[PDB]
Amino acid sequence: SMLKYSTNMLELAMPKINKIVNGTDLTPHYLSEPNKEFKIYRYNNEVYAVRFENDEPMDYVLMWKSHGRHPREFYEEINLHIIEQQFFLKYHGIQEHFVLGLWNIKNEENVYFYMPKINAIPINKKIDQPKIEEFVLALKELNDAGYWHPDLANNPYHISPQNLIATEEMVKTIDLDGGFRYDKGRVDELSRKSLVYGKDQWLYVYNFIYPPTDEEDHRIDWRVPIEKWYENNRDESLSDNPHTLLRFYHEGLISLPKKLAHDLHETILEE
Repeated sequence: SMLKYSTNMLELAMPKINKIVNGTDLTPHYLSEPNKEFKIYRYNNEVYAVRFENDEPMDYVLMWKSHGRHPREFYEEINLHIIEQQFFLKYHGIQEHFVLGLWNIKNEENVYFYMPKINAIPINKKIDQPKIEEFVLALKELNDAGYWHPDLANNPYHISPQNLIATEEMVKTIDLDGGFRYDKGRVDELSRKSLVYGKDQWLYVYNFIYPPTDEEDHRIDWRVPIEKWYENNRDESLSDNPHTLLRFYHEGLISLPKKLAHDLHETILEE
């Protein structure tokens, strides 16, 4: 009985990676036959990417919970980028804040991007503020790396509140059609602008939620001072100019997450 209880706990302590790779193999839906670095499995209604090296499973990441003429290889290269994004986020400790899908390439005549679904509720400013701050800082970490959400805050004048949700543990963002955006090297003005907006995306989300107010308690149109500064500092983001970010903050023109203001000040203190 203590015996039987020790036998149950032992079965449960089996390393999870071994259980995952004996699940349903979904790899042909997302990667082609001769690829040998990743396999994709569904284990107990959850879909995982597993990294391999010489037939041995090395690492795994949980991607989601289950319920225009390009070649298939074009989309498979994107999927390999997304899978590497998942592991990159895991070892930055922020992967759980993002619900990312993949291009389904099973049928060459019906290639489609699966946007994973979730059981979750909309966020609420008063109740969820600690989780909101935690998510916004995770998004800034992603933005700092040069990646951004394609439909959350395209610029200071755009917001998609429906793509933020809360579970009972945390706030996540969803519905990234085609995955993260990033710099592809184009030099037209719109791409130059989008790069700046992508670096500062987290700031737009935060000030949408917690907009600053003036001496009369009216909402400040924080978008105007920011857009004016972008105009006079082309190809420059506030996130890459922390001293300017903090000056806007202390003038009351933008809000910042408490921990970010703390950390930026402590860094400047020690330099």
